[PDB]
Amino acid sequence: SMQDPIADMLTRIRNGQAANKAAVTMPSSKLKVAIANVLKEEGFIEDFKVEGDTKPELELTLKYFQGKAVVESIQRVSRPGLRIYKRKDELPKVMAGLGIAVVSTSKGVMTDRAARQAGLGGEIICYVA
Amino acid sequence: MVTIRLARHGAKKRPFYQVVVADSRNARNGRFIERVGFFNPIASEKEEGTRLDLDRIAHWVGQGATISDRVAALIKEVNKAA
Amino acid sequence: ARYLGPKLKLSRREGTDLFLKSGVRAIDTKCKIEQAPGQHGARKPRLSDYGVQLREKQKVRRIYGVLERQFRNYYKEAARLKGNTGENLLALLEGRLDNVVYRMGFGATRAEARQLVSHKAIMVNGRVVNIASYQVSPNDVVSIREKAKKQSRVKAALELAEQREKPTWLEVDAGKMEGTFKRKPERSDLSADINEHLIVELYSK
Amino acid sequence: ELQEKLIAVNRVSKTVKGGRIFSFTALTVVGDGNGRVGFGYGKAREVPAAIQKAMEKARRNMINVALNNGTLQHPVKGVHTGSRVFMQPASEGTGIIAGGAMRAVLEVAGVHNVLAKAYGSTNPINVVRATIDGLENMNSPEMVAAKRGKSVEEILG
Amino acid sequence: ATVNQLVRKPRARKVAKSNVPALEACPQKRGVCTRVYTTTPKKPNSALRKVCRVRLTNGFEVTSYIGGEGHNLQEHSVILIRGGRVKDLPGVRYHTVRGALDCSGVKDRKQARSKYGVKRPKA
Amino acid sequence: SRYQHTKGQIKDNAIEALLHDPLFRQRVEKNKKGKGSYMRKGKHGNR
Amino acid sequence: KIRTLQGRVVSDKMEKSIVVAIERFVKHPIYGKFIKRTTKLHVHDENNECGIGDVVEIRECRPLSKTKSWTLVRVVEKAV
RNA sequence: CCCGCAGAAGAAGCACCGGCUAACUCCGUGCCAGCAGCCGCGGUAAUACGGAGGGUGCAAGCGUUAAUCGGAAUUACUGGGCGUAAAGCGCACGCAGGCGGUUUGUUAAGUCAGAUGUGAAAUCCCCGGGCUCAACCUGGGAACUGCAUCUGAUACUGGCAA
RNA sequence: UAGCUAGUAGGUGGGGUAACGGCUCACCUAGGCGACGAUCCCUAGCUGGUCUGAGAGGAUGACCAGCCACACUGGAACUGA
Ligand SMILES: [Mg+2]
Ligand SMILES: [Mg+2]
Ligand SMILES: [Mg+2]
Ligand SMILES: [Mg+2]
Ligand SMILES: [Mg+2]
Ligand SMILES: [Mg+2]
Ligand SMILES: [Mg+2]
Ligand SMILES: [Mg+2]
Ligand SMILES: [Mg+2]
Ligand SMILES: [Mg+2]
Ligand SMILES: [Mg+2]
Ligand SMILES: [Mg+2]
Ligand SMILES: [Mg+2]
Ligand SMILES: [Mg+2]
Ligand SMILES: [Mg+2]
Ligand SMILES: [Mg+2]
Ligand SMILES: [Mg+2]
Ligand SMILES: [Mg+2]
Ligand SMILES: [Mg+2]
Ligand SMILES: [Mg+2]
Ligand SMILES: [Mg+2]
Ligand SMILES: [Mg+2]
Ligand SMILES: [Mg+2]
Repeated sequence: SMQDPIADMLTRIRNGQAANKAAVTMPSSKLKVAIANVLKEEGFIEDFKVEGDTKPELELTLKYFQGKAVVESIQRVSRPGLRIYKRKDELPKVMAGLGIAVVSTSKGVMTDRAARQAGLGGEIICYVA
Repeated sequence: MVTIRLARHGAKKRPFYQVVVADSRNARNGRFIERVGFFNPIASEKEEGTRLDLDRIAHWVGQGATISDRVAALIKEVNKAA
Repeated sequence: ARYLGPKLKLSRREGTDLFLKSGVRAIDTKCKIEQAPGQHGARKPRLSDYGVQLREKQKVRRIYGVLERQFRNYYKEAARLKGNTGENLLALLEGRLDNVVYRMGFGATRAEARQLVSHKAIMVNGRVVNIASYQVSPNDVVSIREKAKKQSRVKAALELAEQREKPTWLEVDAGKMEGTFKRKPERSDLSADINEHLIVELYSK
Repeated sequence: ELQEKLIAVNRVSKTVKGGRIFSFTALTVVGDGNGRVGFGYGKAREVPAAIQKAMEKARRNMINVALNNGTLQHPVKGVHTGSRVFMQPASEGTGIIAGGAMRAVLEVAGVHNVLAKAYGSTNPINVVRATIDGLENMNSPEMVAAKRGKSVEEILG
Repeated sequence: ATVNQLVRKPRARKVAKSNVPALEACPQKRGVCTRVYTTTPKKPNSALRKVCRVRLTNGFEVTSYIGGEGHNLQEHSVILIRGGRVKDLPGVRYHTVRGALDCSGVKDRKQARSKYGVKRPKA
Repeated sequence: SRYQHTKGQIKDNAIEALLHDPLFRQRVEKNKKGKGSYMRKGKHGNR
Repeated sequence: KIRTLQGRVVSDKMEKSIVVAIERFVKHPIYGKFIKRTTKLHVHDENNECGIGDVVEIRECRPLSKTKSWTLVRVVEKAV
């Protein structure tokens, strides 16, 4: 069975763009929407949908600025076999600021840049680059 | 017996004493409770040559410390403000 | 120590004038200084990547008259001194008193300035010194002992400085024969050709 | 204006009827000092005749890759077939400290910076093709502003 | 390779052998040097290498190599053993410090004279 | 000075016994041209 | 407020004593993983009320025996 | 520490020069004598042997062994591999152990933030001074990646409940 | 090197130390440690730090400084805070 469905979300995002697809659909949950809302704000994706009553299907619409995909590399970091928890002084600077690193802070799921403004630390979900 | 004596740091023939709160069993540079201030004999017109927390020394002399003679005479040179 | 051998031979390997015998002549105009490095002078070398990086560092040391042991400490000091390391390495070599006395014009050559500084003749801030490696602090004065005033060499070397670039990081008076170090030299303030990035990459390995 | 640099030149053979024929291979890189780099491999049967066949293949296949002020943008992993090349921005670290064959492809690019360590198997033909792949895989602050976020002031600060 | 496998059995750093068993690995040793003979090298080379079997002060009887041009060694006369295998000799992993105890310097040597211990031609 | 040969005892012949020692082995010269005269770099590899 | 620890009793019969074992989560210093880890103590209790396999509360006392310095505070449950 | 001498007067050697790695050719020896760290040189035109000329690298210090680390991502947590190069147990069941879909409530152990105590001084690092200046000496900070207690956040992980 | 331990795990009462305690006895109950590695064998003073390394780590801890241990070998007690 699947262990971390959140890492399945990034797999849909990576393979979806690699196959040059317009949208992808995955089973939904709270965190998958929360990271999508982060990706929606950051511009790495077009709008999502959580349409479905009993079986919520999360439907992300991919985004292609040109013939190459926007989300170049989307790496899972705090996987269940090795969970990382970095603090305020050591939040990574992905692509020296040219990419985000989604963190789950106590105040919420934020990007690293906004959490640094918030002055927090937390679980490093992914390295969207 | 707790006393306030001097260490002897620095090079050969150029010493830098350190007014230190140490038990009077340990050596000249050994274990100490708390380094409180310093001293520089070969100092002439630079910074001070002698700076030491007199507010801390009174805190020790009340508890039972012994001010060493070279220490008391240097405190005498820097009495409160003269 | 110090290199005490033939002086033009060092400038002959670099293929350029290292100002070691900088005076009233051009080069020597008669002994082949263009290309005759040693015996095998017609032998034109290719100089592989390391041999270029070594040769650039060898050029600077032959200019300022320093040795590897003391030179590497300048690199360590420049690498902790903030900013561009290569400029800081040039900031230190220009900071040497031995260079200052030369730039002031009291030296026919740094080798003359090395003897002049060492033989108790120069006073910085009214304090006589002998060390060639005295780092001259900004906004200071350099001067000469009056028994070293009128030695008939501080006159002759000072005239030749009129035929020099007249550096601006320091000024000089010639009345009482003293000058003042003013600011640090900039990278573009001098030298224009002595590469510095090749020196950094040599010690970078 | 181009600053071509010869990197490596070796000798390959074929082994025909009566012996082996030593064709020489060259590997040069032309640059700009501005961001346009292209490697021409080439090979011939004579050494100076092989670099000329390398000079042409370079100039016709130069890749224009932008860069900030003489240094790379972000760290980048130029992997290609024998090498796991890594290049790091190195802000004003004043040294083109890099491995064999990686020094040449960067100091003609107009890089007076970047640290670089060539992991994997060092191989001149591959480590040149590694960084050429590595520079192409680097994005400008304006370029990432174009596809997401939409303000270079926003995404960078 | 799995992290759960490395917390169990840690990443076992292998250790290299010392190239010369000079016992506590000290710069030189002193031995009595019995059996001074000559030997022929391996396959490509062809010479008559001057080899000695040194009975070290530890108790070892390792063989050594009298590198030089002229040697005056006997079945005694202690010498000073230095590390370094040659290449082309079986079991030879040591050299002889020429210019030590009872091992005189190479006569007629004026180009690398600190190696081989020749003094100087006085001027 | 004394050559250590590879046979413990020697009986009936000295010179002939040394003839089957690796001191007096055959020495074949690797030719400069022809069969078995290929080299990677040789003696000085400057291209 | 005084210092105290939780923990589950592993060994029971000790004649006016008990043995607890605290599960603690340590990040491995090299690899990094919040590894479950166990420390066993020897816990005294008058009125041997708590059996085996039950979560208790220990506080550090004056040493009552040879490597036995812990004592009982409360009990959350005895058995299901 | 400062002044005086018809005085340059008392003070320069040490390895290497085939490539890796800055640095070139002639005589003597001819797989013999020897060189070596590795690849390997010497078989009568050796820049690799020995000796001289020059050349280079350093310099009152060089060079060789010896020990550790680095290069070595050839023990890979940061940071490797397993179809054929070394490597998937012959297969399956399965305890301990590791990990585990989704919703809500709760607690706040893990986690994060702030404060306090401690983390000795020295050393290392950053600004400042003092021995003609540098090594060294040294003032003030940072740091000592940590640990524990207390007060909050409590998304994610864990426990409990439905 | 896979089982190890019998004053050993603990209790009650006596004695003892400056002081808690198998530290030491009497009696009683049989437990204790153990794959997160017990016992055993080999080697070794520990820590601040030091030498390297981009960092992480690795190796090592001379001098300076704290602590422990030892004083020809083994053992014991007295004096004395
Ligand atoms: Mg010196
Ligand atoms: Mg063709
Ligand atoms: Mg006890
Ligand atoms: Mg004279
Ligand atoms: Mg040689
Ligand atoms: Mg020769
Ligand atoms: Mg090694
Ligand atoms: Mg591998
Ligand atoms: Mg096979
Ligand atoms: Mg199989
Ligand atoms: Mg289970
Ligand atoms: Mg905290
Ligand atoms: Mg604090
Ligand atoms: Mg100063
Ligand atoms: Mg200090
Ligand atoms: Mg901190
Ligand atoms: Mg919630
Ligand atoms: Mg978990
Ligand atoms: Mg009792
Ligand atoms: Mg000692
Ligand atoms: Mg001590
Ligand atoms: Mg003590
Ligand atoms: Mg005794």
